[PDB]
Amino acid sequence: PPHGELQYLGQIQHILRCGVRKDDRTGTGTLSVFGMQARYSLRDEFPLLTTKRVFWKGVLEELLWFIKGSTNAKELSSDFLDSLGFSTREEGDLGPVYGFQWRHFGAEYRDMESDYSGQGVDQLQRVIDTIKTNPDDRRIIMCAWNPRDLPLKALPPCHALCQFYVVNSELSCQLYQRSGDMGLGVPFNIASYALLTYMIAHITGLKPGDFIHTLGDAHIYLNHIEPLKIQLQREPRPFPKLRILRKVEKIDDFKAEDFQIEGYNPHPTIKME
Amino acid sequence: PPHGELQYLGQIQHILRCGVRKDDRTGTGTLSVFGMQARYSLRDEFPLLTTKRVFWKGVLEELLWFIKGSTNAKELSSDFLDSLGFSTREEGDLGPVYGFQWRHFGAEYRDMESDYSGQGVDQLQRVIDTIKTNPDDRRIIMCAWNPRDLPLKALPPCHALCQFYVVNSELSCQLYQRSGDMGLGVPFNIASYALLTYMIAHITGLKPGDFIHTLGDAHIYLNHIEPLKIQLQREPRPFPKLRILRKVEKIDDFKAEDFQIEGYNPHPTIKME
Repeated sequence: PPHGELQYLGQIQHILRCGVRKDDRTGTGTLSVFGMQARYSLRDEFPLLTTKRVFWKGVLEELLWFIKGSTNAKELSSDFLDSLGFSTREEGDLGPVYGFQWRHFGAEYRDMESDYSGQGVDQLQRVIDTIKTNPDDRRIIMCAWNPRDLPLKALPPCHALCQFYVVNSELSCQLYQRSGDMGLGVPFNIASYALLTYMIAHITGLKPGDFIHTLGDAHIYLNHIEPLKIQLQREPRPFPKLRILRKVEKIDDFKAEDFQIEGYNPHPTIKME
Repeated sequence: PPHGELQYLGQIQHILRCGVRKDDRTGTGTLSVFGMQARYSLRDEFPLLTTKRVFWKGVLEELLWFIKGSTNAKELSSDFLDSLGFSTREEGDLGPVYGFQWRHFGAEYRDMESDYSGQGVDQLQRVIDTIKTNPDDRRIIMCAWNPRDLPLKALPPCHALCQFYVVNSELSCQLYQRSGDMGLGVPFNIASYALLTYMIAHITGLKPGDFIHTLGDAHIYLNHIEPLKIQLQREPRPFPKLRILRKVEKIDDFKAEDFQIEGYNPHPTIKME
């Protein structure tokens, strides 16, 4: 069949030709198209894009930090409007944001060192438990918020929702994001949610199926246009494979050493602002 | 261009050929495909499907009842697991469900006659106010839940989310539904959300743009297969137009008499179980 990366490349070309000028939050310019979708097979391959080298180590590390439900920024290695707090900012305490919503949804916060077991909804364990109790369920949904929106009394809408789906012993995932930065964020997020799907499939005894990526405001930042035009002239190479190196029981038991990318052979890194 | 209804027809054909057998909640069989998307222009036309006659009066009446935030079933004209309550069931009091979430999101309920002004989040007025204060916003999102899931302490996931989008004086809408009954529900919901978009555009001084319809579990009930095969042999006729008959100021001021479908020329009704 056609290489899955051709979808990404085709969407890039479509925004370049048919996108309309639209400003983002900071009043920076984009070309924008509303509503897009692409399907990447996860069967016997892994959609780490090859037309530029994607920062796989960052993908994997950040996903593990999310799964941990961590609110300590230092734990990551070592859009600055997310502001609040004096000495708390200093410590690297980010407040009740990111994976704190995946694992402790709606739990009253204390500090990043506080022990939140059993506080709030564990959206991720909920999804895994449902896959096990009722694989046919059409409600296998987890949501994630932008920290910026998180007054949260406000009933703020999600930034992204992942719906999982099970048929014939295969697990599929659809990510809906309200906006997608096509040049920087989108290649990263394809790897990240395809990884999440691989991890969930592993622990629930299923095979990965498809990753479907859906966007609302799919945009290209104006200064990404020239690099993206160049990237478009490159020919995708066969996707690599992802290997899980031992049998893992619980989602919290994965560590970066359990994962191996094989046959990854990308074009060179492109630096985008 | 190709008639927009060809997308619907093409999705129907794809589920017939490539859908996999999957059971729904009641253990009734479907053919199912996970992840689909279609774009219907709302510019100078209205996507009331023509390959069977769609119940336009029902579409319009139900949408108005939702916009009213009504929990009185009698107010509609005159999946029975949504159960709870003795004399409350009798009165036609449905509890805090449907448009009660659009207009009074998270408000503690009393009874269907109770006066809830200013209680809970008004998701619909929120969306309209944002279109007016910041048309560029990527957070113009309203959500809707299946009444069945609404313990609601449970932080249950939405059944559907609508994201709105504004560029060049045009309002677009993307509906993401976690599951879509392609034979019965989907033609109805295309009309319903395209109508909602028309109404919102009218009051915010914008022109309708696109309606994008995205699904998670897109399915065909087994007993809809023969009628759908027949419907597929029919040639779409040009979409009709929708006319708003007077200038309307507030979303709550629309009534069924303000709307007129023109040039609607469908194939005959198909009865589907």
